Amino acid sequence: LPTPDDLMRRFIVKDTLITIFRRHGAVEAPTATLYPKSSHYGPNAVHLLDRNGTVLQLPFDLVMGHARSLARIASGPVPQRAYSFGNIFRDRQDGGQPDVYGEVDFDIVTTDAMDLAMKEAEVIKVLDEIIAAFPTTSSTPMCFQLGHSDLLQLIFDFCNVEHGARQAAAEVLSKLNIRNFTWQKVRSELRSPLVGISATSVDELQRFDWRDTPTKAFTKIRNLFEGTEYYDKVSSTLAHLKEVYEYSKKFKVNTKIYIAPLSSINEAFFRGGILFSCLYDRKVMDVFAAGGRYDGLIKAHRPIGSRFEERHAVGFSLNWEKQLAKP
Repeated sequence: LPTPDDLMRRFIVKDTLITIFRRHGAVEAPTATLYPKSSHYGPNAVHLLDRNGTVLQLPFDLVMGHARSLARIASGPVPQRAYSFGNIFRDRQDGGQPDVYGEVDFDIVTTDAMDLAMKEAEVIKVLDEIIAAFPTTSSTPMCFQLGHSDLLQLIFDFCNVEHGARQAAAEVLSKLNIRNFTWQKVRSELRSPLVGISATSVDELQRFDWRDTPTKAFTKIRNLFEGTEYYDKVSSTLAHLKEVYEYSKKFKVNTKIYIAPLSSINEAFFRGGILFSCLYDRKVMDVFAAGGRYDGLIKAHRPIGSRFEERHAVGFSLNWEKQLAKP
């Protein structure tokens, strides 16, 4: 049972987020609700609170709130820089709050392919401004952790992890070093018959369980791949990450930026583009927000025999009610 102050604080937090988005040139896009699938292979629906009340059926593996953005992109044109409030449906009898849209999705959607890294850096800068605006995040140490879906897939190739086991492996690795989910628990879950990754493959993956500043991390990844076919296959990804880092320096991002090669949050959604998480940089880490580039999904689930204007999107999703209005 909340106090009136709790509701007022939630309102004020929402207004502050809206203000930060305004002052960065973004505009509001339709509010959306994600209705989860009822069977494993059944679709996930998204309801947009737009002119038509459009409902879109999404693939069975898109169970994460950021899927709402894909729905918007599938429904029609979207603004270049947009934010949209949303939630995931939970039954009222099971503690759902249907009139609280406690999540927000921020996305930059372009039609040109020439400045993808720049747009990703811009999204990171927006996240930097968000953390700067709130006492919960501005007084405690925070960090950004960057990776790339191509880098993760190449690591899986190097460690001889068979496909069809990589989704479960990415889901497990998305928990690494978060809320005391140490590498020992990661290994125990990866070797379990549910995931069934071999002991040698896990031992090889352990060589990528670290984070570092970009230059050192790039040399480390190269040295790990030296003498194998993956040394050359990785260059383009590393160059892209370097470009993102340089643009982030140009945009004067204050939060520290690490390269974490095993970054995996929502990798299925962001295949194959940059992945980034904004975390509380503490003894026990926790995730503040996550995002990445999801051109691949946009291209794959476009509305087939008709030619389409290729559209690129990078963005993040943040459970702002959980992180900013509960304290």
